[PDB]
Amino acid sequence: MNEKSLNKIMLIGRVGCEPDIKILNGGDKVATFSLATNEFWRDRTNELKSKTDWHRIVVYDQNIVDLIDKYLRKGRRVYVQGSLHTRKWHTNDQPKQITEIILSYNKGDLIFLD
Amino acid sequence: MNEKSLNKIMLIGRVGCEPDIKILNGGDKVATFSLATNEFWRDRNTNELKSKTDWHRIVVYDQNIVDLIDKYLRKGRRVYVQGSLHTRKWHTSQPKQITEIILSYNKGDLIFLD
Amino acid sequence: MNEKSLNKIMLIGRVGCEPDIKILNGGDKVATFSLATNEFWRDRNELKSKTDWHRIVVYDQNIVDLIDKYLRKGRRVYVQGSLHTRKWHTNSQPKQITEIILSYNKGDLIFLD
Amino acid sequence: MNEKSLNKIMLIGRVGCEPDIKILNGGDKVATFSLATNEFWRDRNTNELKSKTDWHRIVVYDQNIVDLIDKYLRKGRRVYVQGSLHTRKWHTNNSQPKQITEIILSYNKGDLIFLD
DNA sequence: TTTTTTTTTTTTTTTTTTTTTTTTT
DNA sequence: TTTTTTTTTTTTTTTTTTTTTTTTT
Repeated sequence: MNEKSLNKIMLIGRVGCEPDIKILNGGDKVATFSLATNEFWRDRTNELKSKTDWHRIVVYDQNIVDLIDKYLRKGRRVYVQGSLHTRKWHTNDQPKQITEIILSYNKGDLIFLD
Repeated sequence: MNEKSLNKIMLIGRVGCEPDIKILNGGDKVATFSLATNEFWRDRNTNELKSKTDWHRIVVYDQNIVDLIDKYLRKGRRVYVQGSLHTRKWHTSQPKQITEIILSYNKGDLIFLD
Repeated sequence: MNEKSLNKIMLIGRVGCEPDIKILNGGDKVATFSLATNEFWRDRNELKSKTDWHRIVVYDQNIVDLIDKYLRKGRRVYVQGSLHTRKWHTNSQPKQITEIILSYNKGDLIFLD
Repeated sequence: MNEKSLNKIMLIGRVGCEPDIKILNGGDKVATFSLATNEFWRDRNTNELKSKTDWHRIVVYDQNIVDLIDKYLRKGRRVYVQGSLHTRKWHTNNSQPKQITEIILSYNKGDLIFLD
């Protein structure tokens, strides 16, 4: 028991790659894709800077995996909502981190936009 | 690199450290601190209770919120934070990647809780 | 069948009244309370401020259980659900109520002190 | 004079009408439109598939967003909208005050994204 | 959104075995 | 966040009701 917390990330952008669908030992499927969003802003100069961010989306929700399998293609615009989680991993010699947006059973959402 | 996108993360969790307030050239301030959230869930296969605690790096460039943080935010306090999620590359070769929750002017929000 | 949509409201504020718990036919419970949020601004006057009172209706059984046990008038909470409006009829007339609904699986409640 | 609170509502749905743009004293603009969203779910006792459509009144005071709406927003477009949720009383115009509930997009607090 | 690059938090009970290369107006 | 007060939209994925009041740079 830790204290209750909120951890919610909402994104709207474009799919950068063709989603990968893996099957877990047991049948359960997982889907994986990359989503681009952008910002733009003037420097503190008025010169005019831009930034694209690539978010790794990992989907465990079986119904949404299916929808991604059937319909989701590189270049599609989607809304994605989940939780933001970082994991370490080692490779036989410090650990590397990745950060992933996770869509679990009954907690995530995906809406096809375009 | 220009289509309008959405990038919004919202967290409620516990401050892990005394905030660091830095003063930049010309006097704008920037605050950073680490925020812990946790999830708790039942494994898919076994039904065992599981948890995981994530530590989020928060970076505040909003001057009104940096001031509030300077005055009021201590190790151990509970807060709501809202911002945008961005990853930046830094060295040093062997490039390194860090993921940060950024609060800029008029996009982010911080509320003091418990 | 309609097109997929998004309807999500998040609130942090104070509970205005003692939550009401009712039992529906067949044993499901429903909980109901009122939550105050505030806004502050200057009237481009003022020095201006506004309290809004949101009706929260909770159908999620685990959350109703927590509310029954723990939620009291005056408590600060985070509430998240979806915004829905409802007409009803009296007299002789058609009124409208706005409610924030927390369904099975879709809403969340966090006690903040 | 009041504790800090959060009031954030986010919607993706369809514009129901041609937006209405009004110009106020001194030239600030305000735009108004109705946005439809829907839910679909299985009834609890019955398992019967049910649906409900909600029409949200959106009132936009941010001038950059009012501009984009004037230029671009038409009946039938899909949009993302983010604002705060606010109820107010009016009359009536002789008797009995009436509540109306509105999603307000203030300057720098709200957001609007064209979808489809 | 720096010129940076997290070491730590709390307690009104509930989801790999991995490690994104690329997108749009 | 007016001086107002929805009547309509799309198809790519919550009862049987109807809030009276709350808090603190």
